[PDB]
Amino acid sequence: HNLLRIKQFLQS
Amino acid sequence: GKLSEQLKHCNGILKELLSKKHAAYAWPFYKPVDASALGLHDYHDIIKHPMDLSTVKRKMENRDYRDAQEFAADVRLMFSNCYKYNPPDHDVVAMARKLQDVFEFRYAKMPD
Repeated sequence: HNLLRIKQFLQS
Repeated sequence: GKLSEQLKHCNGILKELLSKKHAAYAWPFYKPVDASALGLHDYHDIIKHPMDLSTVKRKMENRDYRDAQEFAADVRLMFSNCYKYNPPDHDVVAMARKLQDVFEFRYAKMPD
């Protein structure tokens, strides 16, 4: 979607 | 019978996406995301079909699948819910795209 919430998979 | 030909091929394809060969970019789909720990307390709102390869296999193990199309349905639903949640600029969509490629040609080689 536009944003909502992004999965915390930033550099995993 | 114990897994029809189509379903046996599913077992093999699923196994591959689960193999450490793909794990480097398949782990997002191994098991459902730890949404609560991930800070994603809105995960169950966006994801209406939370499915993962382990549950696909689980259901396959229970032989609830009749054909490989039902498998394809469930596995692709997993990649589908990923695209629902994560915007195009995210790791999990890029990993989903790549894993979609392998799975796509796996099913493409699979005769029905």
